[PDB]
Amino acid sequence: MVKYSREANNPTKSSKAMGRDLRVHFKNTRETAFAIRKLPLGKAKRYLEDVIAHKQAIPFRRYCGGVGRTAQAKSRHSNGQGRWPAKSARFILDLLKNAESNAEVKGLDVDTLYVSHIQVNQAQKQRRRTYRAHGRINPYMSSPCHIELILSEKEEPVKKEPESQIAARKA
RNA sequence: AGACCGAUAGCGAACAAGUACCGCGAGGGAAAGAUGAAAAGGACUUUGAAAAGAGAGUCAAAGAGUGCUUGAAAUUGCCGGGAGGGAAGCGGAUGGGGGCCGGCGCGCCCCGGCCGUAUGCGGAACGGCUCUUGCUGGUCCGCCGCUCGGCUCGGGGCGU
RNA sequence: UAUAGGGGCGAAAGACUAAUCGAACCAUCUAGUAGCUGGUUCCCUCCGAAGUUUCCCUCAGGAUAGCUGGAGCCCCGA
RNA sequence: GCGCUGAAGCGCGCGACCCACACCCGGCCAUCUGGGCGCCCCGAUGAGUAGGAGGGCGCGGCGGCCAUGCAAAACCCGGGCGCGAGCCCGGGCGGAGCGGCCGUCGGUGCAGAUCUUGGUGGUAGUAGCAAAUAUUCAAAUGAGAACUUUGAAGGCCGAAGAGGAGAAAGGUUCCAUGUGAACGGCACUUGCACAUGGGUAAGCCGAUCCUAAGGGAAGGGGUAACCCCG
RNA sequence: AUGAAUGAAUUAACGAGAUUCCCACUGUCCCUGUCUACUAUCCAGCGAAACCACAGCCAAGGGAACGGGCUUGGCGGAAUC
RNA sequence: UAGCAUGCGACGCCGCCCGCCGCCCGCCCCCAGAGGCCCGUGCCAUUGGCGCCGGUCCGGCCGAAGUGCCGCGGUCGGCCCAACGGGCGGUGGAAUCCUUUGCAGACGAC
Repeated sequence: MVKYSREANNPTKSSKAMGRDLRVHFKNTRETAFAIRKLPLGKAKRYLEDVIAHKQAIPFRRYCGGVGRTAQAKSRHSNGQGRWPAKSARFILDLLKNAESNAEVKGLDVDTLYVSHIQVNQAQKQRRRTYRAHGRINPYMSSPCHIELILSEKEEPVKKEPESQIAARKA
């Protein structure tokens, strides 16, 4: 959550974080959401720390065009495209760090949960242009991007407690 | 002043406008309005690479929070419904299922309740007509007397 | 630092006169003018075309009938 | 098309079937026949570009009549009517204006015009950021360091593919300190980005004085005059 | 359809002028190879335009006589580099 | 040479499976030049005394897979759910990555 996109949940159960108008590749930064995506805080961090490291790639389900492929897909099995876009990843890390912290302040459990909701939208595009040969003028602009992160005290443990009707086992 | 225009319109110009900007120069020349009743214009605390974020506070309203009334379209994300990795297309039409949703009395009898006209009183719009004028014919109300009855909202039974 | 627009300058190519030259650029006349191309925005009804003929510096147009259609007025025709 | 062959070919006869919006039949819309009480009914014909002729819908401001409004207009979603142009309602939003009838006005209706303007998607996380081979190892500082700064190592520049002094031109770009939204086609702690301060000192350098193609001031005269020769 | 200052002929020197021959030489060629460099490719970062009424299989046929799409036939597991 | 996406076989088979069954919830809907239950209550449907078919134990023939059938001795049964499934429940027995490389190689793959 912030002054809002799809929040939907409860304040007690969840924590909220947002990035605003970051200038990063929009297409790389969405995907970064798709892959994580239902997941813990600490594992996400480990996954992203891995991403920069080039340990784990972030699935490029949309976005094709010549991406570098199939080094591994890992989770997504195989699947050809993948890169490890470090800058968008670093920005998701500060977002997870905001969210984690907010969760902590709230008194949210160290155990507490997974990423209920992440979206990514193209905030705007910053304007800009560079001059070209033959007297012609071509825009080079940057895309601002907003990312919303919803942390929720239902998801990690909702999925343990109505894991019910045959269920629990690990436990 | 106005059957003018109302922010792509009206002047080029509602504002910092012949401004910003272009051309050696003559000359050319935009885009540019609106928080709120009141600044009450976001303390205090946590966090953070930065901004920002979280939580809270003000107000009828903050998706009223600063190019801040409303907030379409074109578009993006997430998500919901329909569908799906073996069968062919002007993307509709036509038929069918699924998905979604708004809408929802009569006849008779007994009890309770209320009132009554005809005639005498007492007040009054009317009428056919005549049309100077006049004659017969209204209706309801106010409310007592004298006979002699009905209605309506509900309840209970029966038959339709 | 001269020479300025049918003028200049040219060892003359129609070369060159601020990215513009078989006549610079600017602003104006000016909303030129186009028998040519394009476009011209709400519903319905009754009837429903012409692509032919003469004239015309006339044939990518005009013109005048021919073909149409409405609105009124009247009561034959194969 | 598969594709048949004493036929699913061909011909001569034949029987039954199929098949349109045609034709019939049922119910209904215009015009016309007309009829009958502002309204009802009988039957016929009835595609349509250019297009004539006629009835109607919607816009905006005006007047007379007639309302609506503390929850109006607008928007979004659906419900109802109307062939229909279009009318109407319900929910949410919005948070102040809005209609209807008649009679008028008219910057009065778009999908289009290599239409204008604005916004926005795909193109795409794609092209470019490639020829002097130029940095590398330690370290400083910093929230952050491949590109800021120190040292070492290694090169490159040579009439200046990167030395010194200057003309024009720029126009404060210089120095210092502090930053980092934008720039630098990337990072940035850096900078010729941003902000604030500060610096240029002439008797003996140059301007300045002179005069050179010429700009010419000065008759007279063309030219209204601008303007031009002398 | 040559021809004399619309110049004729002729001609040494000169020429990034037009044509031809020889020697020298050689990868132009027989006939291609290996190799360097920078690209390419992949990674982080930065990040564009043209263009876009249109879904987007082939063989035939048809049609304003040059079909990605009608018509009949035949094929196609998507997506991605 | 290519070729299981002709919608194939075989071999080898494994943080909890699955072999055999109680109880319930969805989809299609015979062989064959003619043939295919003895005494009862009860409108029904339920429900009770008591030769020919249907799962079965154990095995063979087309079968060479998928796939089926048919018999010597007996047992649970008669005169809903086959081909699929979807569970509440009882009893019972691996690979990608990684790291270093290549016979391989633009990435991925091998």
